[PDB]
Amino acid sequence: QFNPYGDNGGTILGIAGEDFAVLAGDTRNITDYSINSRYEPKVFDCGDNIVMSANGFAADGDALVKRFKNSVKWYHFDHNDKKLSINSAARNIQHLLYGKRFFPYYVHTII
Amino acid sequence: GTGYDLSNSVFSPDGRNFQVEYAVKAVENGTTSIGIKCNDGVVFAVEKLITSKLLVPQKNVKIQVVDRHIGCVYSGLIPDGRHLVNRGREEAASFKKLYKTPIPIPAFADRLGQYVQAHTLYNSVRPFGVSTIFGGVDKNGAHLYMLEPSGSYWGYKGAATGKGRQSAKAELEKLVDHHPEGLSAREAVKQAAKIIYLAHEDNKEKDFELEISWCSLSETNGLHKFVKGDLLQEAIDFAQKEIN
Amino acid sequence: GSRRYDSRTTIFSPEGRLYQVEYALESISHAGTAIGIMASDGIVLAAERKVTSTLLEQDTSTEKLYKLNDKIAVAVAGLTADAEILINTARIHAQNYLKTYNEDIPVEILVRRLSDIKQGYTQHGGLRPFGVSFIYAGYDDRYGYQLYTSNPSGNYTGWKAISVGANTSAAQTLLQMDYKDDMKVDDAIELALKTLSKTTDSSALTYDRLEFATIRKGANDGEVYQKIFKPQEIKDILVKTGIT
Amino acid sequence: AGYDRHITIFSPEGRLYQVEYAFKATNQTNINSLAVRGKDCTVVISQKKVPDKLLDPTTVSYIFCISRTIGMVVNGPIPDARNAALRAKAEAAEFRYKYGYDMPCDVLAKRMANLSQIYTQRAYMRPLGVILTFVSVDEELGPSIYKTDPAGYYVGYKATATGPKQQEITTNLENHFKKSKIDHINEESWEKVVEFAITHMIDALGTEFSKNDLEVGVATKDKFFTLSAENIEERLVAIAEQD
Amino acid sequence: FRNNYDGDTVTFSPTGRLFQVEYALEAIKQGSVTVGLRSNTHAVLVALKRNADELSSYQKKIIKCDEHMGLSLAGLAPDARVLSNYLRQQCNYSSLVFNRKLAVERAGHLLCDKAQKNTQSYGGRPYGVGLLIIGYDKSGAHLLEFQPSGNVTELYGTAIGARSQGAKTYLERTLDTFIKIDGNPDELIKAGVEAISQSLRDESLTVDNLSIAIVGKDTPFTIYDGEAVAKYI
Amino acid sequence: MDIILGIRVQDSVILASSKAVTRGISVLKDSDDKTRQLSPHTLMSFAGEAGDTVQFAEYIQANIQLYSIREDYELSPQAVSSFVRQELAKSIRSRRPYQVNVLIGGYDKKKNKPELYQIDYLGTKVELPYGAHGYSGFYTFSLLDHHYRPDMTTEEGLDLLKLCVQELEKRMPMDFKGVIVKIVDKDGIRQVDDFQAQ
Amino acid sequence: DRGVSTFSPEGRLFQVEYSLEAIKLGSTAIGIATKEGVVLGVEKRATSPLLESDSIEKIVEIDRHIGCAMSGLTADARSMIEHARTAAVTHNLYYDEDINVESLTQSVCDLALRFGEGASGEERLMSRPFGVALLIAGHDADDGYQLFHAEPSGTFYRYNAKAIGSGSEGAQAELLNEWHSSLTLKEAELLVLKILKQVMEEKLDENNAQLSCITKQDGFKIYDNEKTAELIKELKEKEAAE
Amino acid sequence: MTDRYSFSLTTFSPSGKLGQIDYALTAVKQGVTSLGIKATNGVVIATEKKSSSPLAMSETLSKVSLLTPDIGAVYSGMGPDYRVLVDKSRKVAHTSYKRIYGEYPPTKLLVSEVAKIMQEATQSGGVRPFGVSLLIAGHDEFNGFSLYQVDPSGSYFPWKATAIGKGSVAAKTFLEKRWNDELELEDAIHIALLTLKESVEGEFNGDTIELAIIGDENPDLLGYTGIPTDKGPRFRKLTSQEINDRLEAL
Amino acid sequence: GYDRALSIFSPDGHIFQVEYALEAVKRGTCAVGVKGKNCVVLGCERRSTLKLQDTRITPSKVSKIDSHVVLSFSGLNADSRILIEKARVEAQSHRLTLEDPVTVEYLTRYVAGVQQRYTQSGGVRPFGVSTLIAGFDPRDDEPKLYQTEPSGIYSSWSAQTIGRNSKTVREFLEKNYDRKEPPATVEECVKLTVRSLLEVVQTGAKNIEITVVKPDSDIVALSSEEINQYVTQIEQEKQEQ
Repeated sequence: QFNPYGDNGGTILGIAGEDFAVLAGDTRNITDYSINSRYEPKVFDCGDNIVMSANGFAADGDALVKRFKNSVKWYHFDHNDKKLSINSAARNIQHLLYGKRFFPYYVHTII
Repeated sequence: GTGYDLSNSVFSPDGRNFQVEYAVKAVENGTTSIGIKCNDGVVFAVEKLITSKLLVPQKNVKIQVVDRHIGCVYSGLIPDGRHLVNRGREEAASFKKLYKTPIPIPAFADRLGQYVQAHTLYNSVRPFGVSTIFGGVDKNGAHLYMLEPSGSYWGYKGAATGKGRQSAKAELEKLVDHHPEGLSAREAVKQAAKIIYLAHEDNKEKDFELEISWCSLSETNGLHKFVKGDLLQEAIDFAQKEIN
Repeated sequence: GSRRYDSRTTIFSPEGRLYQVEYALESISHAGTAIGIMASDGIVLAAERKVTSTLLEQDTSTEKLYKLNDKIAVAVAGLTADAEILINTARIHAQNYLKTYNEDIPVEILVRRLSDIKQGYTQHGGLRPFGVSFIYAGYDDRYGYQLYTSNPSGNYTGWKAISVGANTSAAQTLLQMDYKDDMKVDDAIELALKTLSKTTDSSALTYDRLEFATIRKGANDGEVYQKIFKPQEIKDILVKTGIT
Repeated sequence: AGYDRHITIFSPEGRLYQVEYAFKATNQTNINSLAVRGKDCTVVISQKKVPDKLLDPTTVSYIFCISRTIGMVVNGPIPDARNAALRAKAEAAEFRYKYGYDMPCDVLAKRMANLSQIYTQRAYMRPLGVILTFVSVDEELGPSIYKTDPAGYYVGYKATATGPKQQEITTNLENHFKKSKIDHINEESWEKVVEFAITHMIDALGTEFSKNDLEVGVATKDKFFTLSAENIEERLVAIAEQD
Repeated sequence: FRNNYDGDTVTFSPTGRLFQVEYALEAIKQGSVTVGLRSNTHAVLVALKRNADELSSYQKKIIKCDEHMGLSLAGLAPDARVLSNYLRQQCNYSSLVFNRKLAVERAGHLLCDKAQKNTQSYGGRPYGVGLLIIGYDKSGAHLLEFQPSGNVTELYGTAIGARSQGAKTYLERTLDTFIKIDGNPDELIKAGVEAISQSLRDESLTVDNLSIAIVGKDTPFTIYDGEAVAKYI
Repeated sequence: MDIILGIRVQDSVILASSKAVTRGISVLKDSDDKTRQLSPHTLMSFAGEAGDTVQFAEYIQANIQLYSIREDYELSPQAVSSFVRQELAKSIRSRRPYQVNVLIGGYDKKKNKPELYQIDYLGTKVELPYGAHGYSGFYTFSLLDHHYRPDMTTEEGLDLLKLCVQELEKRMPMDFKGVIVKIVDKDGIRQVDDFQAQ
Repeated sequence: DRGVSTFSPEGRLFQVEYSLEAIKLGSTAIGIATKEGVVLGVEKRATSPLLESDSIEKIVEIDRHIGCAMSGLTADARSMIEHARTAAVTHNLYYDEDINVESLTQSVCDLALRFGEGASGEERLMSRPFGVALLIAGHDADDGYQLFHAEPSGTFYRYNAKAIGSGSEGAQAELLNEWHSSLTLKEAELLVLKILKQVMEEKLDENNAQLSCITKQDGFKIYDNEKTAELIKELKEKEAAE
Repeated sequence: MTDRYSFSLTTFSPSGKLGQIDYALTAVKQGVTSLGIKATNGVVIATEKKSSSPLAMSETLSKVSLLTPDIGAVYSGMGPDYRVLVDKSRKVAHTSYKRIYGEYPPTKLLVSEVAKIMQEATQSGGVRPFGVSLLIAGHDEFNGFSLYQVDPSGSYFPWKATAIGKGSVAAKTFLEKRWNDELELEDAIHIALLTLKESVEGEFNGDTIELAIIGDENPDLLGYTGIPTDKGPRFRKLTSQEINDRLEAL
Repeated sequence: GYDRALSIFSPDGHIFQVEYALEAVKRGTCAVGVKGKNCVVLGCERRSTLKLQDTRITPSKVSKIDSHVVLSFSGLNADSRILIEKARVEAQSHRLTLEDPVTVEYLTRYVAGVQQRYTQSGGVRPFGVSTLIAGFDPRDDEPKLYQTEPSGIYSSWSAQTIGRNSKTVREFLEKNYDRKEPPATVEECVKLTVRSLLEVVQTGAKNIEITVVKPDSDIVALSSEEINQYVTQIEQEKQEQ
């Protein structure tokens, strides 16, 4: 039977400094015991000084990032180019995620 | 009484549908365009009036392609012309999806015909303000067509419509009479450039830009392509030379 | 568009009246008159068949009095066809009530529902109202014998005696003159016949031009009975009351 | 007050002007057609007039093949004529699919007539300015001619004619049957029936025909087909050697 | 005449005109002037913002559709919002599904087709706004003129609005000049600000009254208001 | 399950209903009133699936109160029980059925007689002298079959209930935290605040 | 008749135009914006002395940082307010912040042209335009104190001061002369109270008029009668001082 | 597109008249005459087959139609409207009755359904009333033989005998002089042929006249045998010949 | 599918169908309401164009939306039913979700909204009805009286009237109702209400129904006598002068 999920592995780490913050993640992407790519970026710059990573099932991680980036884009269009504070981006991502409460994005996301 | 000309699907006492007749008036008011069926393809040409110097030359293309083998040109309300092509494109996609083979020109013709005719059945829509000359090459030959706002259409040896439709038709008839065996793809292209120049007299106030396209089994492999560069300039001269 | 032909059946007049309802009432006022007289031990329904012929079959007939429930019946004034549409939905409402509560539908609830349906055609939908006025005669264990009336407007009211259709102004006056609270069914059966007999637009008031019904509680039982008089029964009672 | 002439609703006289006017539209093409029944075939004839020298004479037709067995000729504007032909073809296809046999000529006629009746009653649909003559060699009724109009009316015919000069063709044909005393053309070959059609067509219209002034359709057991300019020319010659 | 055929967009006049569309075109000319012009590296939009009282703001007339596309309006503001917003999606769609920036010429075809639909069906109404689209794509700099009639035309320059005829003549005269103002943004804008002022009459373009947008080779579509336009006045 | 008892005496209907509300390992409440008043002379007790229980009860209550206002009259207990059954019988074949069992006790002011209706979640209705839902009936029906008489007073009825409740408290696995008793008669619905030791 | 969303030969929308005529008949409402907050005032205008004046709600709160006043067919404002409040609350739920006064206004204005018997563009189901105008006044971190005029046309302007209603052209004239970029909240209150008094038929008092403001500190508040009564008295005195 | 005619086309006039119903009745008046007579053991319905061209074949056009094996119909007015009414009528007989009770509906009931169809065409949006008046004759076990008339308004009444169309008034009179409650079926067939003669101007024979009856069961017309309770249809159309034979004794 | 815009703006800024709806109210029977210090009373005149009715069953002019709130009206009767039903349903729904019966302001605001909705929705005409809604908020003893009209506008009144001759009876009330001192008695409050209806009912003991609503769902309708008694005492106050 078709299983809509998979696990591409990888790992991501985030630490916040007093006037800075870091978000890292290995670049290895896999499937079972094989390696799909030794270099497949997993942490992104989404604008407004926000970095984001949705690790777990790559296809889901990609869709989420993509959607959030598009979120920022329309935030500007609809609110006079206002900058999306990080706490606002967080609440927005919650709705993006909960929106699929019954068919979850199989990812642990960090920003 | 009267008022028969105020609603679209209404029959007048003489069995006419005035609103469709009024759409024609909008077509006769537009630029002139033509189609010349040749021995193994068809050629399309149109007059593109240059409103001013500010128009970017060669940038406001009017001739349209349907699928990969059909060409469409039209006179009248341009937006309506597009709407009709958009539909033509879907109609073609649908036919190819189910039957595999690309849509035969005759078949494509009727698809447009029924859609246009449909817009003369209800008073909640307006008839199309365009006449359309289209055609291409298929399983068996080349086909040229012209579709009126009434939804009426027929196959033609040559066809024209627009402001200078009569000048054009005069020229076309001569061609038919003076070339009984058939015209060639190469020939029809030039000839077309000439008819356009001649028919431009009925609008000789504004300067114009020429546009040709063709579909020939031997010359374009049965695919619709626009005439550009050398072949285009060659036809421009052939005309500019015969207009004097 | 179509807006051109929309009569706008549900709009107000500068005076605040509903055109169609008013005109529908005007229509009713030409239909065979129908009387409703409520006694202490029963109810009477009398109606005059508008237009008749020797060949008109009166035995297999029913154009004014209809049985809704086992305890409710109505007298119709207006478009018979419209009436049936309403009657049928009223017969359904009665059963849904019974299936839901295992009790017969109280007279007013059935009347209000039907009136609400009429009211609807008065405020939305752009359809013409029903050219019908009803006299409801029924019984329930809360108010006993009841008599109601409903017209095209969707408005309804209760009465001791009432009439709908033609000559109601004359009819209401006569009833209001000889009616008395203590009356007995048979007294009403005569008041009903006398009144029609004086307002009829016909020569004589023969049996073949009438429909009669009573809702009595035949003492020798303890339940309620609906009697729809047969031609012969009307001919008799028409002679007893001294109208021969 | 004055709109009872724009939509299909009754006029005080109890008439439907839009339906009458739609009838007017059927003569707009100034063409005449006629159908007759052979012993075991049906032949239709229809004037062909190609005024413009720029037209492709081969695409100018008012005769249609609805099914392997039914043919239909139309009297009215080509756009409505094609709308009707398409719907008829579809109706015929579907009928075969659902009931397991070819839709009979008369049944397709009734169906189309019913569809037309609806444009007569529903306000948003306009009648089609056309008259449809259906022909075939039905497997149960034999040679058949059924015609429907914008009123939603239809009936079978021993023979018929439609167009501006429809009346002369009809009385001509009537007179010929008053003579022969049979309701058809006593001939075994369709070629002769086709000739009778062209002949009596000429006599009534008082006009001679060249191979491109006509359009012929023939229906035979299990097949309906149209003739070519050449098949017609061959027919035209045969008649020439009798007069 | 006209009176009987201007009841709605679905009606053709005896001469073949669509009056409702013609009336919409009129709301455009009654609108404030805006200008468009492009070189081979940049495309510029200049617009005159109109205000109500001296207590009211100056209603914007420039909208960004994507990082490489935008437009100026003349006519009903709401209609420009609806149209620009539709254009914003089309652009966004092209990005997400094909990871491709939308061709300016195509944005035009899209607009034209959207407009046309409101001129053939009952109940609708033509859009009552004119638009000037500029952008830089895989084929260079671009300028488009959009008319509610559904007509979209690619030009080197042009203007719409009241007295727009002035600027339009100036540009038709200055053509050979500005079309070669490549690699020099500041100049193309000045050429536009001189074309615009060729339609002034009432007042003179002030700081909170002028509006300018630009896009090109290495310039993302950006708008300038207030003090930012001061150096061009 | 919970305890839902109902006994119809000479001039009234008495309803006894457990006060415990247990979720898993804990008794979240020991003073729950598993009853709703549908009208001044009609009371309904209920037991079953967690959410469905109160939701359905309150839903029925709303409808009968709406009927009362619209008609300025009170439906007979019989009419009410028929409406309640019809609702359950609809739910039984729906996407997500209400899993609720109810007892409708009311005093018909028209016939001046108390009435008790038992309806399970399937829409199975039946009128009885006494009834119960769930495992309750298994211990109580034999006691009532024995000590019940049609002329009993409200007082005898309460003793008979007490008898049932004690039996339930001796043989049943669950500690249902006692009951809440209510009486429906010609004078409406009243609660016996003292049954914790009556 | 003729389409409800039809163009006049001058290029205007008939229904929207007539819509405005209805607003001209409405009770006056004025708004003044200062760097200390925005003030909104309205003419109650009871149609009979038996009508309890404080049941007249022409000044309403959208959110804690946004309030607004209406003029014209007030009943048509109810759903616009509802839409506005929802937009505000909703925006906060999605972004954990306050909706910008301009954004809130734009959203309300979007409802404006959603009318017609079937305009091909979406699903604008509403038989006619709104017959009321709104003065939306609030504060946000990006653009501070703001006053907006939202019309049934669908467009909105930002005003330093603005009046709508029967005495609008009159009061607007006054506001043109009284307003300056440095008015204090106290000045603005009086200034609104003063210009209202001029255009009202009735002798303005704390019963046929109502005040309110929005300040970054305490948000939007509606001045109760006692507070307004004094501001009215304080005004009568400064005028009697020259 | 889409039928934007969701409103009524038949409405009340200040006087109280419903214009379109009136006009539809006017259409019926112009229609060819048709009649129906009820005897003690059957009913007869008849009309004139007005051929619209000698080339047309009048058999291919029936004005007398079978609705159920014991019910037939005839009309006056607009033929096409009748045709579609007949299809709908035959169908509603099944869907609203046979498919539920396993037996054909009694005459009054099917009439009621037909009348409903027509009533709706009087009030629904975007339509005109039917331009016909019908005469339905049938028989059922508990009601016996019956005759009904349905008007464009959707109203219907039971008759002993009546006529509709052109010379309805003249024929309704003639029928009143020749009708009595003892007529045998053959008698009514006679009275019918006579009443119809006054309405027909030209050829009056079995090919210009269409006539059918509701009488005894026709086991020979059933098509099969083996079910005792299935005895055949009571509706029978007289043949061109059967008519001429009776025309001689006219 | 019928969505014709029936309520639209005319050149002068009026919506004629709403205005004509108001004319329907002017034609309705008169209705008045006056709030005392501990009660509210609603009076309604009864037509006489036709008399011979059955008052037991004929729908009365005052209706209970809930046990603590009542509503009276002037205009088309059929229309008022549709509004009463919606109001009643909303009453129960509010109790079910808020677990508290509706306040009078709330119920009024709901009824008004429905009325307003019908003034700008395609395919429908406005309600030819104007209403008076009165009662007492839950657990509150301050009387409430409100009025709604076809347009959807609503507000509270110390006393108010609608219907035919409301113009006259309002005059009476304006110069007979002292806000300073409201009818501090159920009795004198009913008196004031009958007094005002007499200015227009022209001798009608059986043409004047009255309902009295006191705090905590205490509503009751007076009988002819009890009313006729007030009629008697009032006609004396006149002759005794």
